[PDB]
Amino acid sequence: MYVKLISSDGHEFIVKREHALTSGTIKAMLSGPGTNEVNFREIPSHVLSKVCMYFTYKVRYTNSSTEIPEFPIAPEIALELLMAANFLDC
Amino acid sequence: DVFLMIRRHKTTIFTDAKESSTVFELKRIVEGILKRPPDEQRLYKDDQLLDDGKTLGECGFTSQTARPQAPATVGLAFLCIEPFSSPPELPDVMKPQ
Amino acid sequence: TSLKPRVVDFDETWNKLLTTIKAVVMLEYVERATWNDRFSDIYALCVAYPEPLGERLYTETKIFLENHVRHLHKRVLESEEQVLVMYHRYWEEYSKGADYMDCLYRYLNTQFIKKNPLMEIGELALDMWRKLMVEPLQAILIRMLLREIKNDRGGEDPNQKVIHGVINSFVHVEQYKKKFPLKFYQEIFE
Amino acid sequence: TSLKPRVVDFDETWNKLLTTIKAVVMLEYVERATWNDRFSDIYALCVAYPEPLGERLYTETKIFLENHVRHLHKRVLESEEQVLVMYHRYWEEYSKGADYMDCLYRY
Repeated sequence: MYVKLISSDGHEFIVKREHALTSGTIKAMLSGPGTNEVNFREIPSHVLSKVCMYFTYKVRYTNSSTEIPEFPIAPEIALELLMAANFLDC
Repeated sequence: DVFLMIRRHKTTIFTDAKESSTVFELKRIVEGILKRPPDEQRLYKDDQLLDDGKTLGECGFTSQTARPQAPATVGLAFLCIEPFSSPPELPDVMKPQ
Repeated sequence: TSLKPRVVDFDETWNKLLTTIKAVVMLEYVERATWNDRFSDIYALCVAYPEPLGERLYTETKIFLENHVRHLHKRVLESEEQVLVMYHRYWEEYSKGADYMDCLYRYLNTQFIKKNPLMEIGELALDMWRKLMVEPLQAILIRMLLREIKNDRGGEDPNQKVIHGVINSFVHVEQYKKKFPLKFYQEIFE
Repeated sequence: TSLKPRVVDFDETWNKLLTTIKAVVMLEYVERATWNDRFSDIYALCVAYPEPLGERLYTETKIFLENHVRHLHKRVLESEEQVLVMYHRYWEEYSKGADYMDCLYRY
């Protein structure tokens, strides 16, 4: 039910499987060979924390009938997170 | 609803505990993935200890404080939480070089 | 390191990726940490500086695929009177490996293949299987299928998994052909 | 340094300006180097980063001059029968002080 993700800095981020399936390539991370272990040698801890927060933002606000607030992607963590968003297909 | 993160010095536990549930439910959630009894380990919001029977709603975990965009952070002790490796700073542009 | 484009040497990363691709196609075993490393490398190869190496990666993955299917087709040729029973298990292993290959090459399949002709990595495996192994031996592998199903009415029943695992093999090798979901299977076997 | 904008603390720079601004009024002697450096100090305050301290400089100068003229008012009103003499003695100093501050604070 829960999956754990490893940053390039050694940090571990544990999120539910249904939240982590938002990313296109995390589904392939959980597929193939066989709590599941997922490691990124490029992704640091801050951008992966931002992606993990985006998972909870996406699943909670999925098909909502209200005005969905915009995800606060801070200006300093913008391009490193944009690269992560492309790679993760998030 | 309340969305918050639970960190033990290298980790981060993303939960969806409602305002009705108290500390005991989050202890069970942590036990479901870290296999640690609530008697062994206790959580630490900032530098303050939460009573088990005390609901998180009056512990400062309001909805407007713990949205899923920026979930609230609580420290887990079995603190010394390692920083998130903050991204490199940007030039201030208007700063005179 | 980070996710930025770098000047990566294509030969060494290709040699690193070949072992995992070989371990995937025959469905032996892959280390999950090594699998994550292969994802981290399949991303970096597609966005390599100065020129992206996705084209070279695709045109060498197809070479690995064609020589693998050629080797397995020689294995089929040397296995007389056991082409169908071995064909079933080899096709099941190859189909699972092709699905895991589509998962393996996800970034190349959504940022370079869709940009362009070229075919999806998962769909290239099945297409190469049917256009390089089935084509030389399409007649032999079907005469036994018709004989077995005719013998079932005649009394000699065939094995369930041997005959049912190939009637759907022709179905799966045309999944990418959305305009012909079952046309090939009907015309060549039914 | 250079005359580009830079971050300066208003307290130290205003304290440096105060010993000269209380000397240009009620005329005293200030060195040529000091009087030429106060111009750069005024420029730095009016052109600082992030926020130009022009409003702060204006308010502090206004408060200082208000305190100075009310101090002169006390020193004249305390001395009776010589209100005219003290008034003119302080006025011949303060008019030149104002005309010198209009040059020091030209930026």
